[PDB]
Amino acid sequence: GEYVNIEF
Amino acid sequence: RRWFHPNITGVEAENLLLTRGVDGSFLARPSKSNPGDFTLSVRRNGAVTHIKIQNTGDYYDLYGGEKFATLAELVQYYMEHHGQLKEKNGDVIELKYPLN
Repeated sequence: GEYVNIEF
Repeated sequence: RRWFHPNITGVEAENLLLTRGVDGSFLARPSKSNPGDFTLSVRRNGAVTHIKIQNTGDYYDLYGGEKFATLAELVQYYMEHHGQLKEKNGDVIELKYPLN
Protein backbone atom coordinates (compact mmCIF):
# COMPACT_ATOMS: atom_id res chain seq x y z
CA GLY A 1 0.00 0.00 0.00
CA GLU A 2 3.07 2.41 -0.05
CA TYR A 3 2.84 5.67 -2.06
CA VAL A 4 6.40 5.71 -3.21
CA ASN A 5 8.27 8.63 -4.57
CA ILE A 6 10.94 7.88 -7.13
CA GLU A 7 14.45 9.19 -7.09
CA PHE A 8 15.78 9.88 -10.52
CA ARG B 1 -4.20 0.51 -23.70
CA ARG B 2 -6.22 -1.91 -21.42
CA TRP B 3 -3.81 -1.27 -18.47
CA PHE B 4 -6.13 1.67 -17.79
CA HIS B 5 -8.84 1.39 -15.18
CA PRO B 6 -11.05 4.52 -14.74
CA ASN B 7 -13.59 2.76 -12.53
CA ILE B 8 -11.23 1.55 -9.80
CA THR B 9 -10.30 2.89 -6.32
CA GLY B 10 -6.95 2.45 -4.49
CA VAL B 11 -8.37 -0.62 -2.62
CA GLU B 12 -9.51 -2.42 -5.77
CA ALA B 13 -6.06 -1.87 -7.33
CA GLU B 14 -4.75 -3.66 -4.24
CA ASN B 15 -7.27 -6.52 -4.50
CA LEU B 16 -6.58 -7.10 -8.25
CA LEU B 17 -2.72 -6.91 -8.12
CA LEU B 18 -2.84 -9.33 -5.18
CA THR B 19 -5.23 -11.99 -6.37
CA ARG B 20 -4.70 -11.80 -10.20
CA GLY B 21 -1.24 -10.20 -10.55
CA VAL B 22 2.28 -11.34 -10.48
CA ASP B 23 5.39 -9.17 -9.57
CA GLY B 24 5.79 -6.72 -12.37
CA SER B 25 1.99 -6.37 -12.94
CA PHE B 26 0.85 -2.74 -12.96
CA LEU B 27 -2.21 -0.64 -13.92
CA ALA B 28 -3.23 3.08 -14.09
CA ARG B 29 -6.20 4.28 -12.19
CA PRO B 30 -7.77 7.64 -11.15
CA SER B 31 -6.27 9.15 -8.09
CA LYS B 32 -8.34 9.26 -4.95
CA SER B 33 -6.08 11.98 -3.51
CA ASN B 34 -5.80 14.27 -6.56
CA PRO B 35 -8.99 14.31 -8.77
CA GLY B 36 -8.29 14.28 -12.51
CA ASP B 37 -4.87 12.77 -11.91
CA PHE B 38 -3.85 9.12 -12.04
CA THR B 39 -1.63 6.89 -9.96
CA LEU B 40 0.22 3.76 -11.21
CA SER B 41 -0.10 0.73 -8.84
CA VAL B 42 2.67 -1.74 -9.26
CA ARG B 43 2.98 -5.08 -7.58
CA ARG B 44 6.56 -5.15 -6.54
CA ASN B 45 8.01 -7.85 -4.54
CA GLY B 46 5.07 -9.31 -2.61
CA ALA B 47 3.28 -5.94 -2.21
CA VAL B 48 1.44 -3.10 -4.03
CA THR B 49 3.22 0.29 -4.51
CA HIS B 50 1.41 3.40 -5.85
CA ILE B 51 3.14 6.10 -7.77
CA LYS B 52 1.54 9.46 -8.37
CA ILE B 53 1.62 10.65 -11.97
CA GLN B 54 1.81 14.52 -12.38
CA ASN B 55 -0.26 16.06 -15.18
CA THR B 56 0.56 19.82 -15.37
CA GLY B 57 -1.57 20.74 -18.34
CA ASP B 58 1.53 21.12 -20.42
CA TYR B 59 2.77 17.45 -19.79
CA TYR B 60 2.83 14.16 -17.81
CA ASP B 61 5.77 13.05 -15.65
CA LEU B 62 6.15 11.17 -12.40
CA TYR B 63 6.92 14.38 -10.43
CA GLY B 64 10.24 14.78 -12.00
CA GLY B 65 11.66 12.64 -14.85
CA GLU B 66 11.33 12.90 -18.58
CA LYS B 67 8.21 14.78 -19.74
CA PHE B 68 5.63 13.07 -21.99
CA ALA B 69 2.64 14.41 -24.00
CA THR B 70 0.13 11.68 -23.11
CA LEU B 71 -0.40 9.09 -20.32
CA ALA B 72 -0.02 6.27 -22.75
CA GLU B 73 3.45 7.10 -23.99
CA LEU B 74 4.56 7.64 -20.37
CA VAL B 75 3.78 3.99 -19.60
CA GLN B 76 5.23 2.97 -22.92
CA TYR B 77 8.48 4.79 -22.20
CA TYR B 78 8.84 3.14 -18.80
CA MET B 79 7.96 -0.33 -19.96
CA GLU B 80 10.55 -0.08 -22.71
CA HIS B 81 13.29 1.75 -20.76
CA HIS B 82 14.09 -0.67 -17.99
CA GLY B 83 15.84 0.64 -14.89
CA GLN B 84 14.93 4.36 -14.81
CA LEU B 85 12.67 3.93 -11.69
CA LYS B 86 14.42 3.56 -8.33
CA GLU B 87 12.41 3.99 -5.11
CA LYS B 88 14.30 6.37 -2.85
CA ASN B 89 17.29 4.24 -1.90
CA GLY B 90 15.11 1.16 -2.11
CA ASP B 91 14.77 -1.27 -4.98
CA VAL B 92 14.08 -0.69 -8.71
CA ILE B 93 10.44 -0.61 -9.92
CA GLU B 94 9.55 -2.49 -13.00
CA LEU B 95 6.44 -1.77 -14.87
CA LYS B 96 6.38 -5.20 -16.60
CA TYR B 97 3.00 -6.80 -17.17
CA PRO B 98 0.00 -4.61 -17.98
CA LEU B 99 -2.91 -5.72 -15.72
CA ASN B 100 -6.04 -7.10 -17.35
